[PDB]
Amino acid sequence: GLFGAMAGFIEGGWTGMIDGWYGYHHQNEQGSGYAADQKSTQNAIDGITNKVNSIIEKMNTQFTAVGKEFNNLERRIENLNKKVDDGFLDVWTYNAELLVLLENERTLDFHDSNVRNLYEKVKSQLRNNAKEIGNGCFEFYHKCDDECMESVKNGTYDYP
Amino acid sequence: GLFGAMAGFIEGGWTGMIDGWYGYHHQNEQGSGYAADQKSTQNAIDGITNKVNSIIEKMNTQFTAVGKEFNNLERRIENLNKKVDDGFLDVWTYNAELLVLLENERTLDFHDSNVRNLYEKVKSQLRNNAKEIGNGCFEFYHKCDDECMESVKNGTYDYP
Amino acid sequence: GLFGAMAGFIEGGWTGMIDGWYGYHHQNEQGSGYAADQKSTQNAIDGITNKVNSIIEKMNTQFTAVGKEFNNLERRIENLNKKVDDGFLDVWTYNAELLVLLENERTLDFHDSNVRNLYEKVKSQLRNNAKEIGNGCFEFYHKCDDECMESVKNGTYDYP
Amino acid sequence: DTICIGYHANNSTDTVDTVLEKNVTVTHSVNLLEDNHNGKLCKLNGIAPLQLGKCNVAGWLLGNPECDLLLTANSWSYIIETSNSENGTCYPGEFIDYEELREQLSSVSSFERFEIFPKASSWPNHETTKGVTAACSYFGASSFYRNLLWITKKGTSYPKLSKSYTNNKGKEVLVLWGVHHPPTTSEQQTLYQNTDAYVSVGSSKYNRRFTPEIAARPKVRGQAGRMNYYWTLLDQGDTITFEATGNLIAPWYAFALNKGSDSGIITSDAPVHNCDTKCQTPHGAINSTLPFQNVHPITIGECPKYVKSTKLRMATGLRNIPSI
Amino acid sequence: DTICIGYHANNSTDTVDTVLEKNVTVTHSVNLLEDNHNGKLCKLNGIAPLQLGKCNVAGWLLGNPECDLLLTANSWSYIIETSNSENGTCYPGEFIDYEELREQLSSVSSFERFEIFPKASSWPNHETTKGVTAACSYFGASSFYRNLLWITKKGTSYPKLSKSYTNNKGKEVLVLWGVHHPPTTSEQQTLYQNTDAYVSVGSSKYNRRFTPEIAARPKVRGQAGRMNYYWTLLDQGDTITFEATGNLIAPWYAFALNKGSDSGIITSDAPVHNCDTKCQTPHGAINSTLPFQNVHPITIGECPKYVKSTKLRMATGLRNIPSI
Amino acid sequence: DTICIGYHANNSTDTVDTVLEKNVTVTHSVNLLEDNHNGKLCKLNGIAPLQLGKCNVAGWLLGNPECDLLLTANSWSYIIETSNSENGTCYPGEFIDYEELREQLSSVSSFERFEIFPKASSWPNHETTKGVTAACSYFGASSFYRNLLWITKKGTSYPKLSKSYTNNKGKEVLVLWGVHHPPTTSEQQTLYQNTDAYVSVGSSKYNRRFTPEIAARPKVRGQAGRMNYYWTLLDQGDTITFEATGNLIAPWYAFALNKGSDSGIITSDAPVHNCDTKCQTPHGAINSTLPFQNVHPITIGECPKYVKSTKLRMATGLRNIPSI
Ligand SMILES: CC(=O)N[C@@H]1[C@@H](O[C@@H]2O[C@H](CO)[C@H](O)[C@H](O[C@]3(C(=O)O)C[C@H](O)[C@@H](NC(C)=O)[C@H]([C@H](O)[C@H](O)CO)O3)[C@H]2O)[C@H](O)[C@@H](CO)O[C@H]1O
Ligand SMILES: CC(=O)N[C@@H]1[C@@H](O[C@@H]2O[C@H](CO)[C@H](O)[C@H](O[C@]3(C(=O)O)C[C@H](O)[C@@H](NC(C)=O)[C@H]([C@H](O)[C@H](O)CO)O3)[C@H]2O)[C@H](O)[C@@H](CO)O[C@H]1O
Ligand SMILES: CC(=O)N[C@@H]1[C@@H](O[C@@H]2O[C@H](CO)[C@H](O)[C@H](O[C@]3(C(=O)O)C[C@H](O)[C@@H](NC(C)=O)[C@H]([C@H](O)[C@H](O)CO)O3)[C@H]2O)[C@H](O)[C@@H](CO)O[C@H]1O
Ligand SMILES: *[C@H]1O[C@H](CO)[C@@H](O[C@H]2O[C@H](CO)[C@@H](O)[C@H](O)[C@H]2NC(C)=O)[C@H](O)[C@H]1NC(C)=O
Ligand SMILES: *[C@H]1O[C@H](CO)[C@@H](O[C@H]2O[C@H](CO)[C@@H](O)[C@H](O)[C@H]2NC(C)=O)[C@H](O)[C@H]1NC(C)=O
Ligand SMILES: *[C@H]1O[C@H](CO)[C@@H](O[C@H]2O[C@H](CO)[C@@H](O)[C@H](O)[C@H]2NC(C)=O)[C@H](O)[C@H]1NC(C)=O
Ligand SMILES: *[C@@H]1O[C@H](CO)[C@@H](O)[C@H](O)[C@H]1NC(C)=O
Ligand SMILES: *[C@@H]1O[C@H](CO)[C@@H](O)[C@H](O)[C@H]1NC(C)=O
Ligand SMILES: *[C@@H]1O[C@H](CO)[C@@H](O)[C@H](O)[C@H]1NC(C)=O
Ligand SMILES: *[C@@H]1O[C@H](CO)[C@@H](O)[C@H](O)[C@H]1NC(C)=O
Ligand SMILES: *[C@@H]1O[C@H](CO)[C@@H](O)[C@H](O)[C@H]1NC(C)=O
Ligand SMILES: *[C@@H]1O[C@H](CO)[C@@H](O)[C@H](O)[C@H]1NC(C)=O
Repeated sequence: GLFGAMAGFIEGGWTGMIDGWYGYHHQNEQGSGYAADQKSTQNAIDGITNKVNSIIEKMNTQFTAVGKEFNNLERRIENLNKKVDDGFLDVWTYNAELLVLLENERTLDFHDSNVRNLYEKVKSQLRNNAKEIGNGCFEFYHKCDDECMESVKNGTYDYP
Repeated sequence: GLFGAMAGFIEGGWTGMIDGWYGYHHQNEQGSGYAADQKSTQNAIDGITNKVNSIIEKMNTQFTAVGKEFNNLERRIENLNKKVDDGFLDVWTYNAELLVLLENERTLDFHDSNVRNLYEKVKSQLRNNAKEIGNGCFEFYHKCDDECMESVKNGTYDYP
Repeated sequence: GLFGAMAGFIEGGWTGMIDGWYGYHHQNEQGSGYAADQKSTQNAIDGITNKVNSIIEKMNTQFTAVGKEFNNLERRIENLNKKVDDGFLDVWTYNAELLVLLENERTLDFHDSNVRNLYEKVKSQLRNNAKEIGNGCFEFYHKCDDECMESVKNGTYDYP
Repeated sequence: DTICIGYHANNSTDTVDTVLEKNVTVTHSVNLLEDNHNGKLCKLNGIAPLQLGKCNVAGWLLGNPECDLLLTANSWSYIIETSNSENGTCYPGEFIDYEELREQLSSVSSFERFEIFPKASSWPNHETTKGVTAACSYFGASSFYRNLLWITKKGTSYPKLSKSYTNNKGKEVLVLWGVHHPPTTSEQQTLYQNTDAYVSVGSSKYNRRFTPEIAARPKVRGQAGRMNYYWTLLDQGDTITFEATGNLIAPWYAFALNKGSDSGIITSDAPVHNCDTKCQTPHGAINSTLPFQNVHPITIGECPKYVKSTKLRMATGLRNIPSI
Repeated sequence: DTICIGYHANNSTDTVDTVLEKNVTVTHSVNLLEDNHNGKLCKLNGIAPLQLGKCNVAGWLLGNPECDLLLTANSWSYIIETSNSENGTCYPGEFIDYEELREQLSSVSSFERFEIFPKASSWPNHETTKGVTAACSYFGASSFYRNLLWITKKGTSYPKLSKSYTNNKGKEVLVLWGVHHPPTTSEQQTLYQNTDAYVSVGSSKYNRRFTPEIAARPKVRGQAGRMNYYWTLLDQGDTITFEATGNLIAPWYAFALNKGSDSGIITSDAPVHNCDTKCQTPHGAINSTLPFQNVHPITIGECPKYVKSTKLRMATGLRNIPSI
Repeated sequence: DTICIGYHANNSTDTVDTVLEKNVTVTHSVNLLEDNHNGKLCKLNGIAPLQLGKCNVAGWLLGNPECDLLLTANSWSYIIETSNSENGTCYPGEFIDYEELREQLSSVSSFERFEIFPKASSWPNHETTKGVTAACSYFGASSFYRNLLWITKKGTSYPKLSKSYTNNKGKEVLVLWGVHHPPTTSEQQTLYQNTDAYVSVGSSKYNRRFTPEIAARPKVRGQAGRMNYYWTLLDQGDTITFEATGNLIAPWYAFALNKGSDSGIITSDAPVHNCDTKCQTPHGAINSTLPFQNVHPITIGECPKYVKSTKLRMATGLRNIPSI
């Protein structure tokens, strides 16, 4: 996306990873599997949660009754009332419409950014002890058993 | 910019490249020239196109006649009508004004992001078979004829 | 943040650096200290300055008197007037509220982006003549006296 | 040995739109557009509405014969007229400031109907038994409104009447009345004798003095005559005074109402059920959780802002790109 | 051998503004601010407007002598007054609910001018040939409106007149009339005999009954007298009835109009040409393609929202940094 | 030897909110919400306001006895009523189009009070010394408004009066007057003889003709009588004419005002001081620098848009993460 991870250098997602939004998939001589990075997932959750809440909760509303009722000799103020309604009903339409369009773009980018920062987080630890296969993967130049795999996940990977 | 490519690590643009927004300029023993990366250019086109359309098309408009006509003893509702007009005429002014300011920023960043992802796309393929001259260029440690140059452009560059 | 520098790979800030927003802290055999990168700081200042000004100055205002005064037999147009006031007073509330929320996010990201581009700026120059300690620091594989330290700051670092 | 950092994907087909691309399939979304109702007229904040059915506001308050069930009317948060609300001013005329009264009585807290000027008692020296019209027919028989009383001439003498009511109800009192307008200057006498008759309503906040406006005019639903209906809210402790040499359709029953705020009049044929809601529309109640709604421009309560859109889905998860 | 990835640049000097920096030169931009018109009054959606020129709305409808060309008026989508629209109520008085009538007649579909009460025919026993004034002078000669008829006293007798028209036009009918108000109680008789004269208009939707309001007052464009103009829309099948002992400026011609919606009255001296438009302003037509406009706050149709800005240029291409 | 690129941090505790996280401590912020005033009623753009104190608009203009200090009133940009503004129409009645006059006189540039119809001079053959009431008591003694004059019957004869004023002030003139309405038809004579009295005001822009509306009604602050107050703005060169057989509360003093635009009426008990402001509210003046304000929905001038929020702090610096 804006950060080139989703549908970017890491094209396609994992049906397999079912415990989070972003995460990993290791493969060593012991076996394989998916594991969502719990922190970045939890955080992204909290933020999007907070974002939705804001968009919803920031909406103020006064108790009111829109309709008005004017007679055949109050056409002018009827049209005025009409102007006010179509007026606000046109403001909120352009807003709701764009607010979503613009925010959706943001949210997608947010996720993309999160994936790229996670990728970059690992690529950091490993460094030379792994080769980058431009598909979102790293191939350890060494043996990395499950304790080792866990190591890199919880950010405690050794001498790089 | 926000991604440091435009007027960043790749300061200045190419008058020469006339078939796209982002692209390349190779220089080997056979000759030189500019060539816009067709995909990223086409996509950016589509998105900006879609963005403009949205900003324009999302604008709803009811058939209406603003003016009202009140007599010397309807000053209050005249002022009310005035309040409504200046009211909406003040909302759309702050919006149109900021919507553009904020969106323009976005669009520029979008392009900048596109350039950086293209740069990063190449820097990926080449890797060790080229040295990065911090100006948006790569100097192959080997000979790269036109087939080779094409190779890296269509993303099919060999053993890195 | 969105760029992973603040509270990211460069967790925590410097109370010590008191002459700017982004900058450096060198440590060689001659002594140590903080020094804000003057350009990126000045620029960020200008932009945020310009951003605030825009948000403030783009606000148009017609000289007006909100209140209206209607009698017990003008309840309908009184309610209409009420509708208009609560109407605009509800639009500006949702806007002011979100405009800030959304812009604040942007500003933070802006700074984060600035830090990451500065980091990346250095990491560029040094390259092999320094090792990256994933905490926003570089450890020169060589001796870098004050002239050398200055060198990398004013972007004129030698043979990498 | 290898490790890959990637992202989630599922069988979601929800799609959202972005400034750059239309219809993007995402793993998880959220709707911000209320577009469904319960097709029921609910209670707006604890208190139920007032149904009028075949009757309309003017008919209800005036005492039209077809509105007998509305004689108990109590409390209510908003009024409901239907596509059948047609029994109103059975006797032709103009209801002064009708829309205004309609709006001011949309929401009432306390509302009692009392007999301000008792028929059998007041109006001595005046005829109070012939005041009936075929326009306001009750079960074939000729009748008249139940809150107003048509005072006519006593034999061959209609003397000056002058009665007054003073509000000691400890709350506003809606006083409704009427002034009758014969078509001829001949009828003006056969009914109220005095050709130069008049009617006058006094209060520490009212002073208009009417006279009959005889004029030839088309017969409406029966009569060529006309009756203008008037109303006024008599403050606590104030005293309204009526006096007239003819043409007065005197108040019989008035209402000791107690309004606090104001809502409105929903007009729909949707069923009224014992449900509740913060937002009510003509098609049914809306949910006030989301920030926008497209169920109806006309609403009552704390409602989502009405918008012309049909889809405002916000992305929460990421781009959905499965396929294993 | 080297390859560089870079970006486009050209000779563009378009500049846009961003939250961070003002006036940024970009390769390609798009304008979202309509700020130019065609200085012409066009047709609003197929149908052309109605020009009044020297006449104004009141003058056109009343039948002022200077508005002879407006006697054909047909169809129209919006009305156009000019800075010369001054021939209106040549005879002083007040045009009741004028603004209201102006707005209600902004857009008409069908509109025929017929003779509701034929001069030579109706009004027997009454003078219908002296009803002329120097205030409404037609080519030096004293004249009067062409749709109204000034009925005066027959010799030394002005008896009660009572004529009625019933709308069988299969569409609304605009009925305009007037009530004359002499300055003296002496003129009230020299013209309508009966000092206690009156006028009354009946309908199944109208019942006001006027009386002349004699009072000393300043002479306006000629007379110290005054004429209030009244109007009303007579529904299909309804019957309006006029009757008066004097002071009535009876309807002569009425209009069988057919309005659907409502637009407004543009007031400008811009040339009317056979162009079309979805949005029309006083300075000329606007283009309804962009979302905003600064041509004029007052518009008619589906128009771009009016804004105080002068520049809303949106970037589409990138920062322009050439120099080879 | 090492170098690190990092970011600023300080002792700031300012917090802002972002779409993703609430209360984020930043190094430097900016407030965009005006939420404090100077609890003073200042001058709105150079010109000071008009204080009425114990008097209210109707009382000030009519000439109520308790408003002697307001007889100098000059210039002003907006009017100020207080919670004590109660001395108004000391004599019961209805002030026609009061709200309207209030709004139209909110901002005046030039305003002179002159004697349009001098008491001792005009009104010959009429009583001009008994026109006093206990309702408008000045220091225990019975008085009356100072700008109006209560003309009564001369001995046992109240002949037709007919005086007229022509505006040669070179600017509008506010002409206020009244029509008295006795409760009885007995008082109508004991005061103005002629039972069928009337009053008529003529102008090239006014022609209503009143008659007294006698009717029994509750005594208010003293009298059972009633006085309707009327006003009108007489254009330059126009001539207003009064004539009446009784019941006229003739103009004594009028005002040669000169209004340009319109502001409003602030109603507060805040102290008026010699400060200035572009935006004024009931609680005090606001600062028009920021784009939003929550001091008060009701304001006058070029004010920040009123919002329900309590905190609109914008981040300018970065996330504050100190600790060395
Ligand atoms: C069969 C038929 O149509 N009736 C004929 C009689 O017509 C009468 O005409 C008068 C008009 O002068 C009224 O409309 C009469 O109707 C009532 C009504 O409202 O129903 C009768 C009511 O009793 C009367 N109310 C009163 C005051 O008691 C009411 C009022 O008078 C008017 O509303 C006042 O405006 O009128 C209607 O019956 C006709 O008079 C008779 C001649 O012998 O022939 C009948 O066939
Ligand atoms: C030279 C001159 O000014 N004329 C003198 C006569 O003045 C007459 O004064 C009366 C007022 O009583 C009218 O204004 C006369 O004007 C007309 C008018 O409107 O033009 C004449 C019309 O014919 C008449 N319309 C009718 C009813 O037929 C019209 C109406 O009467 C009024 O509008 C009703 O309000 O008035 C005007 O000519 C003066 O009477 C005469 C004395 O001998 O001397 C003339 O010089
Ligand atoms: C002690 C007491 O209450 N007074 C008794 C007299 O009452 C009089 O009743 C009349 C009503 O007919 C008026 O209200 C009298 O009050 C005034 C007033 O306004 O104060 C007196 C004014 O002088 C008079 N103004 C004029 C025209 O000069 C005013 C007007 O008449 C009315 O406002 C017109 O509507 O009324 C009030 O004093 C009572 O008449 C007397 C019998 O002998 O006994 C008194 O005790
Ligand atoms: C109240 O309203 C009803 C209609 O809603 C009146 O009845 C009308 O409808 C009849 C058919 O149902 C038609 O024949 C008439 O147009 C009309 N009156 C008749 C003859 O029934 C009904 O009369 C009204 N009743 C009262 C007292 O208001
Ligand atoms: C209609 O309007 C015109 C003006 O628009 C009237 O003429 C006026 O203008 C004259 C100069 O052109 C001035 O002398 C007058 O103020 C006035 N009347 C005269 C004397 O021409 C014209 O009279 C009006 N005609 C009708 C019948 O309405
Ligand atoms: C003007 O207003 C004052 C009150 O604001 C009038 O006085 C009233 O208040 C009195 C107590 O202060 C009460 O006793 C009364 O309700 C009332 N009148 C009396 C008896 O003082 C005052 O009379 C008014 N004066 C004028 C001429 O308008
Ligand atoms: C989608 O997948 C979930 C996973 O458990 C399953 O529960 C659900 O039935 C599926 N529905 C669809 C859209 O096929
Ligand atoms: C998405 O595809 C197109 C828009 O490009 C539209 O016609 C279609 O109805 C949309 N369908 C969805 C996902 O609602
Ligand atoms: C800009 O360059 C284009 C390139 O062909 C040329 O057509 C045009 O005339 C030039 N115009 C300007 C702005 O000089
Ligand atoms: C751009 O430069 C300044 C704003 O900083 C302004 O005065 C000038 O008019 C602008 N010119 C353009 C590109 O419109
Ligand atoms: C914050 O630090 C500055 C640094 O000089 C100092 O001036 C100020 O007093 C301090 N205030 C607080 C918030 O402790
Ligand atoms: C911040 O913390 C919470 C919001 O999560 C709130 O209750 C508290 O009042 C806020 N305090 C500040 C910084 O205003």
